Amino acid sequence: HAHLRAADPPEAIVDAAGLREIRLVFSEPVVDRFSTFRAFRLSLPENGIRNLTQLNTLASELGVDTEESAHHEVELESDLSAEVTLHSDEPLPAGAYAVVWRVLSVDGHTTTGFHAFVHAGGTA
Amino acid sequence: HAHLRAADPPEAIVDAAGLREIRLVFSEPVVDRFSTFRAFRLSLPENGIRNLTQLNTLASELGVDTEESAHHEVELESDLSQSAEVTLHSDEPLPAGAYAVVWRVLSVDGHTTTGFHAFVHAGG
Amino acid sequence: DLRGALLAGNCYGCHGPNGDSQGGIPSLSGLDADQIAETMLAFRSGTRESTVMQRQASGYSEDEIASIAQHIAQH
Amino acid sequence: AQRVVVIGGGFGGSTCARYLRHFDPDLEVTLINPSDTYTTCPFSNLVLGGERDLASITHDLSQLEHHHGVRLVQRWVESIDADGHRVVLDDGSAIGYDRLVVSPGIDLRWDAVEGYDQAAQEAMPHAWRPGEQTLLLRRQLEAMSDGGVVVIAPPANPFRCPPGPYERASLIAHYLKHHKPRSKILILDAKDAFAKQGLFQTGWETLYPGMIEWVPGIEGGTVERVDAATGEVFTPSGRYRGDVVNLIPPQHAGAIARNTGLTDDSGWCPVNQQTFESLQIPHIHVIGDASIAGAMPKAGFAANSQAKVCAAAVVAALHGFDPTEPSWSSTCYSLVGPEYGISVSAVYRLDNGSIVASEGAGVSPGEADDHFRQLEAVYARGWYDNITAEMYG
Ligand SMILES: *Cc1cc2c(cc1C)nc1c(=O)[nH]c(=O)nc-1n2C[C@H](O)[C@H](O)[C@H](O)COP(=O)(O)OP(=O)(O)OC[C@H]1O[C@@H](n2cnc3c(N)ncnc32)[C@H](O)[C@@H]1O
Ligand code: HEC
Ligand SMILES: [Cu+2]
Repeated sequence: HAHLRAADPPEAIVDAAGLREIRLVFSEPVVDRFSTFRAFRLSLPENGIRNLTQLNTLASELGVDTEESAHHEVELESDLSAEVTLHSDEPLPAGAYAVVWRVLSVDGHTTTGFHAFVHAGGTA
Repeated sequence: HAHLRAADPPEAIVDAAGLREIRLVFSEPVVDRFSTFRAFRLSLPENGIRNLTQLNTLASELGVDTEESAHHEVELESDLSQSAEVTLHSDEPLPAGAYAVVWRVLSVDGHTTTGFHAFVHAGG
Repeated sequence: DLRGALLAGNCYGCHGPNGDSQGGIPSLSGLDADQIAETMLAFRSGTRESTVMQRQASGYSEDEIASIAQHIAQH
Repeated sequence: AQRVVVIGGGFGGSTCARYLRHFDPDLEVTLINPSDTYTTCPFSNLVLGGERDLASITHDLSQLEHHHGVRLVQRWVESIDADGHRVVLDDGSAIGYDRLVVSPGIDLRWDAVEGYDQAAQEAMPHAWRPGEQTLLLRRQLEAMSDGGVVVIAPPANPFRCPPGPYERASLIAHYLKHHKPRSKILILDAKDAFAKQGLFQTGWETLYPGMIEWVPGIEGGTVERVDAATGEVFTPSGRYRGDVVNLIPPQHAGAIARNTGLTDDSGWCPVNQQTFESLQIPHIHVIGDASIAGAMPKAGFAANSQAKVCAAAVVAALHGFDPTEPSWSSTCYSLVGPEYGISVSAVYRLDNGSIVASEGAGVSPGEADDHFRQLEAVYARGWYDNITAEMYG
């Protein structure tokens, strides 16, 4: 069904100066009305995180059905035909990010997943 | 030989909203008059880094000596005569980024060493 | 003549030494002038669909196709 | 008994040696090559993609002596005595020639991409000469952890096998897709266009969607500097890091051609377009990648093609007859995936003293079905086994 094949920003730590959008690419197209994307800026532990496994651990805590959580959600206007670009008006501030989805293909199958990254600031 | 035994921020990705203080703890005390400390926000590769080994590699091209480089220096104030506990200040807080602290230090044992410490300041 | 040999030599590049294919691409050796010429021209105009034979076949004139045809069957 | 000495046992030389004996079996033909064996750069991408090993693309030259009576010398040619019509070897011995065929292939320009000298090739392999390097790069791809980035940096024209880097991407992708599905490929190109671009990109979209990013020179794709220590490539669009990086530097003619004075300013060898006799040292012929052959790509098929015309021309010159009118063909097959093949193909013809493609030449059709791609894949393996049979059977 609808798996993620590529993401921008990549699953890496990056200098994404004022990142105003996140771009996702799926294996086949994805039905708009029925599919929901949410993005969370991660609140990292006191001790911090030592690697990407731990960031991916920290993101898998989240999900589309998630009400109370440690992390701060971000307002994204979505634009869906297999590439999705989540938009924010405001440029995103520095942070470890998670994007999370429930996504309907045209065969009626649902697929959930996440894509996490670290935006480490920088300037225009 | 004065080696780094501990540091804060530690070697990780951390949310550190207003970071003004970087702390180094060395294995022996260290001579103020003959020790230098510098600090840089690392300008990451376009496609970013994927772990801490890559933070370190990138950080290690710098050192107390370096001149013009890809990276951007953050002016610091040493706070120390002899001490195993070095504390580094900036008036304003630090923007988010990958940072490298590089030193040349005289131990009380008479030996000069150089080294670096790197962390990722995610904001907060 | 060498003229015909050079026109023909390149066919062995894909079709194997003196038309003996190791496989995939068909063999050439067990065919006579007439068959070769008649299908070169067939590939050339489109009549016979090719993956690459028209690209190759179109590179030759009708005269050259006859020389090539002769030389492969003779040899 | 008249003598022809051929330098090199690759696509050009071995084909030349065989055809020389076919065209005049009265010649004392000696072919000189450092080794009893030859590994093909063609199909080495399938080694990188873990479909075969180096043995399966290595061939014995012994057949040339055993069957076609070409004396096979396993030495390096160090020097060419053009006047004394002799060739000096690494062992100090000499071998005399009435006519010399030089087909040495390519060398990598070590002074061209800042950072990339002979020493950089262990960490940042080119693999544009096959064997040791192919092996090094594959071992890198095997050790790379899932989720890593392979960087492929092809050079500006002209270079050996213009689609080759894009098939390399394709097949590395094939290996990544089945073993390391998170992994990414990033092409930092010096050029704003590549061979069979439409075809490769459609192939990538359908076999490896999202795996492969291509950055042209015009968008800051050009490699200005590399750091072999750190897996870092420097470009006008910024610094990039690769977990594996395949740097492919600009190229020139093999040492023997350069050192002997057969090359001109460009680092390639100008040659009579009809006879492939060197426009610089009479009685030496230059074929293959080392030659300047008009329209003809620096490809294995071209070398083999040039070899035939050349054999014919040297027998012409040795028996005091005018050279004949020549014919060539070249076809570069690329495997986008093991069962997805594409081709660029042409017949060649002298036209105003320049080698030129005939009408009809072209790349595979744009809007074709899966069966078509599968067939061209089958035919690629056909070509490979066939052409090597011709050279080494
Ligand atoms: C790197 C590459 C090349 C390639 C390809 C894919 C890759 C990854 N795919 C191809 C394809 O699909 N179709 C095709 O037609 N060509 C393809 N190629 C290109 C092909 O490798 C070259 O264009 C071809 O090798 C050129 O032939 P040439 O005869 O010009 O060069 P060579 O085969 O490397 O042979 C040179 C030999 O001579 C020996 N040598 C060199 N100098 C000396 C001296 N001084 N003394 C003695 N021997 C010498 C070399 O050792 C070598 O064996
Ligand atoms: C002279 C230079 C050449 C002659 C004469 C022929 N060929 Fe080829 N050839 C090639 C392929 C892959 C095929 C299968 C058809 C296709 O898909 O395009 C062929 C087919 C032929 C046939 C028909 C054979 C049959 O048994 O039906 C004939 C008579 C033939 N070819 C003659 C491939 C190539 C190639 C690849 C690089 C070259 C240079 C040539 N052929 C050249 C000649
Ligand atoms: Cu000491």
